[PDB]
Amino acid sequence: TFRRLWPTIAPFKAGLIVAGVALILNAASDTFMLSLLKPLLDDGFGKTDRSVLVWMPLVVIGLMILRGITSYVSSYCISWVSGKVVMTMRRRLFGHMMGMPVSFFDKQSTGTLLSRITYDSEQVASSSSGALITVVREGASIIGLFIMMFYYSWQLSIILIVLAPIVSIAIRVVSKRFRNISKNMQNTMGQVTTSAEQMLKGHKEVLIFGGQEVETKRFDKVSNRMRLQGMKMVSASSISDPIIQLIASLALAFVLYAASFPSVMDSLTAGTITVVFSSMIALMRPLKSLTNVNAQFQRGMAACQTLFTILDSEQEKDEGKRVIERATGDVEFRNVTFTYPGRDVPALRNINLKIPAGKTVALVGRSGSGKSTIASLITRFYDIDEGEILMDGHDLREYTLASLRNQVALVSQNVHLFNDTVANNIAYARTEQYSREQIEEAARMAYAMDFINKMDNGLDTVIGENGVLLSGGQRQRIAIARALLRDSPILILDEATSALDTESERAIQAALDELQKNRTSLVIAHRLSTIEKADEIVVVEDGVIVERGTHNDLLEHRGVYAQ
Amino acid sequence: TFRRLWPTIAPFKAGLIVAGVALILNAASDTFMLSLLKPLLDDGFGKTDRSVLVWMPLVVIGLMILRGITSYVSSYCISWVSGKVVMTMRRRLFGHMMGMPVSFFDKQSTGTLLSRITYDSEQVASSSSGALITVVREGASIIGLFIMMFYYSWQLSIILIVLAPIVSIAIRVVSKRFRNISKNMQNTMGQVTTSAEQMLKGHKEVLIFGGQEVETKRFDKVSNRMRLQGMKMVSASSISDPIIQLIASLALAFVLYAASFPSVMDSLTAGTITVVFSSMIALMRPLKSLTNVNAQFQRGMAACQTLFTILDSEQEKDEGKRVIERATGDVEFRNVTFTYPGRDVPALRNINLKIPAGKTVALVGRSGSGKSTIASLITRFYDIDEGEILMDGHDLREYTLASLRNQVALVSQNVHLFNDTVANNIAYARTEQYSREQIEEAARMAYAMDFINKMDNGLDTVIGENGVLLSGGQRQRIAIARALLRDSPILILDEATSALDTESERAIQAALDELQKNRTSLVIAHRLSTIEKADEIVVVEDGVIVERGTHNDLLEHRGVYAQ
Repeated sequence: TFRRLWPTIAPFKAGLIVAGVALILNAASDTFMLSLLKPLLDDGFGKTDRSVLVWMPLVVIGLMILRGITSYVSSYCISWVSGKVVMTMRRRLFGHMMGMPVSFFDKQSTGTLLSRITYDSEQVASSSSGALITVVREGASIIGLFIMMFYYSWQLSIILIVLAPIVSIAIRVVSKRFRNISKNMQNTMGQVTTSAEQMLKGHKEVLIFGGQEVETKRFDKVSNRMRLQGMKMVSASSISDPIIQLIASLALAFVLYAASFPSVMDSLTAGTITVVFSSMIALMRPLKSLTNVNAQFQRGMAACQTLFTILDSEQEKDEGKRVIERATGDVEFRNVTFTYPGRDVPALRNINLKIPAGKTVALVGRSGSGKSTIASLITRFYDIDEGEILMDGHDLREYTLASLRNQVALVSQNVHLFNDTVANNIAYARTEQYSREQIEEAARMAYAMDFINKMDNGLDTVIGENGVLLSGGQRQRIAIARALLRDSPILILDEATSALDTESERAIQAALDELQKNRTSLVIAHRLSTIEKADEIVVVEDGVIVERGTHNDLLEHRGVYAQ
Repeated sequence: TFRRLWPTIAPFKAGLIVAGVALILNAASDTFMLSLLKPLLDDGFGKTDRSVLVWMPLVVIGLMILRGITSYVSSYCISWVSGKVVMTMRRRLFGHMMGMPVSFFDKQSTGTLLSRITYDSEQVASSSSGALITVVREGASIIGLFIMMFYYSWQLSIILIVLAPIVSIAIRVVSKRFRNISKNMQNTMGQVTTSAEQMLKGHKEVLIFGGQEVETKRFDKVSNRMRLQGMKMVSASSISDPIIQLIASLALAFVLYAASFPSVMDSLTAGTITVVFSSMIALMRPLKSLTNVNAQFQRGMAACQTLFTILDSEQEKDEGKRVIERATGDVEFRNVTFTYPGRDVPALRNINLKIPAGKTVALVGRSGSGKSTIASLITRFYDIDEGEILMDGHDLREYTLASLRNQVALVSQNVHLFNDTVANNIAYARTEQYSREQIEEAARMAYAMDFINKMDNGLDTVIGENGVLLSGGQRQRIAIARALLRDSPILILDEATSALDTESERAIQAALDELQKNRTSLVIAHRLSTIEKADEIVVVEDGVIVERGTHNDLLEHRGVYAQ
């Protein structure tokens, strides 16, 4: 997976290499601080000299200011590659998510989409850089310390080379056994954890049936099991490191025994042995991290693989041919066979529904099925499987999706509002073309200045981020204002307000009449007024046309005509 | 953090003190493993040849065995206190959670409650213990190291004890600047984070207007502002440790310059200076983790304040005094007024309603305004604001709440079955009273035994999560079985299910007719069959009884009676 991530990080190598050289110097400023111990004792408290000891406090600041300056440079210029290999791939994920079919947001992935761009994005540069802060730094501390051992005491360095790899495999095997036991139990605590959710959801039945005592008893039992596995998990966790320390001490003791087993040893000065022993203690942490540097790296790269799954999914079907400036004619349906993806029940049978030019087709307000779904096919939110839809007396498959949707203009109370200025919001992707000269008149005839004027900055104000939070009816009104860039052939109004707010419902009715003077329409009709104002109501229910005819026919065949 | 939580720890202190003595010994096995340097460098490689050095390996395993065993005992017997102050906390929370009214479950908490029962109670004894390991182990390592310095070098130990408070306050102020800078802009990170979320949620209206290009353009700059603030976060985070190391090196250099003078020279051997240099390095970690004690112990108990608020909330109004054995008498609603909690709109104004003895009253959900709310007052899910419900000629406020819920028995499609045996499930809190002789016969004439026989074990099988997974109608039939054994003198049914499943509707209707044989049964009638079989219909919407009389009077005043 790192193979595929490499092109994404490749142009941002300049920060990486500076991180890969400012960390080696961070490994050669911890193995060179220790070397000064040999001058400090052999030449400072052995051969008694002040000249050899007065520059020591100087060089134990220069090395440490180097440690600080290289640590900052590493943590920054590796944060810079962890700011241009997480930001660029965030931008790629967002640019691909916007194009992906809306069916994906229909419970293929519904709430994790933030975590799939924020946290799961961060764990490709907060725990893959942690495998290049450690492979280089702690993997160079080992090399530096071994170079020190060779330069000072080959006699004990050979012994370390014999032993330390054995300590490493010991560390790995005990860590692996602990990890197996830990992740074996993780499913167990998850299973006993969801049990409490199962009780908490049914607070209702728990209250109604005779008592909670039988429920409290079971909760007590599962809590006791929770604890008696949690303590076992901790015992497995906190015993791994003591055994590691003990086996590492076996090396520290075997070297000390080998420091006197022959007469060849014990000829080493105090400085050399103090340096050697200090180095052995400073070899523990890098050995432990170099073995652990396959956990972090593979965690990060598996999370990146899952991000790649999100990124690699099929784009929206972009095979349309004809660019429509205006579908001057009318929309027609023809034998459309559509099913909700992920389901088996067909959503719509063969439909041949005629919507005429310059008029409106209403729909049965409460069909119970296939009411809002039929509005989907004009906007190609979910593409049709078989059967065609005739834009302007021309098939929809022939039309580019952007071109298709430029024509359509949806309105509903559930309309999600953009968050830039009102001037941009009304003319989103059209601000340079449709200037405020149009937007002033649009807000005039929108009947929405009761909140745009009252906002006191309505001509230019941020409309989202919950900045103003116009109510849902006002969202419908400003949706009409959005459509008041006009020339939109199809006008889908969900009309699901169910609330005749004072003059606002009459306002949207008047604006609908204005948008019906020149443009077509296709409305879901719950309100009786629109049903009367409808021109040809092709009522459809249960995936099949049940009745066709204008208001007089619907009065003749009431069906569900009420109130 | 003011005189808090102690009695939940107090009986479980015998495991605590073993953690407070197995950690001091863990402080006295890191400050005593270092002291052995002086024998090694004076009596070992220094003056004396051998025969004392040969003991040093044997005591760098014994001290290390004591290090490992102490660590294991501390990490186990401190988790045992984290397994009798977590388990006790969870049990206290849960036991105070189902007696604590349903009104809390009306989205005062949606799904954070699992946080407050699992994670927010793990993080009381996972970061108060984590701030008691450090304030004892690394609060005794300082004492051990200072004892070592005093015993081995009186001269420069005074210098160190002068600098240490200076290093400590330096650490405190740099950490405070880091805290104030990092957490100042974390809310800015939240702001830029939600900016992607809002525009992702509205996948619609980004694609209908062809605003994908402007969308990516407006996302790119917020991603850039994400990166350019994350860089400042990580630079402020990783600049603290270098400055800390540099100021601590200022100490390591000042002491070394002090070591140069003749006054302290020739009183410190090679071993003495090495041990007081190794100890100086081993004081860095304890000193810098001790100042973070209040950065965990108040990152901790502050979180426990949420649990204490949950546990301090008001209990359910169990002020009833009259215990009811059988409630065969009819029920009265007497000028009852009620509001759904947190809402100014009256959910139910004055109502005077009759539930006759051995008879049924049906409700039709036309407006969907209080159809289900009126059911709740019968079980007193939400208490009555004013007015009375004379149940069997006596008010609910007199009736003890447990008995009150015993008399009633809700049965709706939204019945949350609970994981248990099917027999115990059928006799929830009554498995001792109702034996299998009752269960099998009730299930037989509950018309559910076909489903019980369909899965594996039947009369003793499990009804657990993701197990048998009875359908909606099936679990409704389980609920009628429950009421059948309990013989609930009051019965409530919602019938929110719309589709009448084969081999279920006739069984449901026969069971219902059994349930009005000698029992009162209020019903919410969505089925026309139940409407026609209803005995005394009173139709209630908009908080008051809008229509009266049986289906003949409902034919006189049709409304939606035709449908």
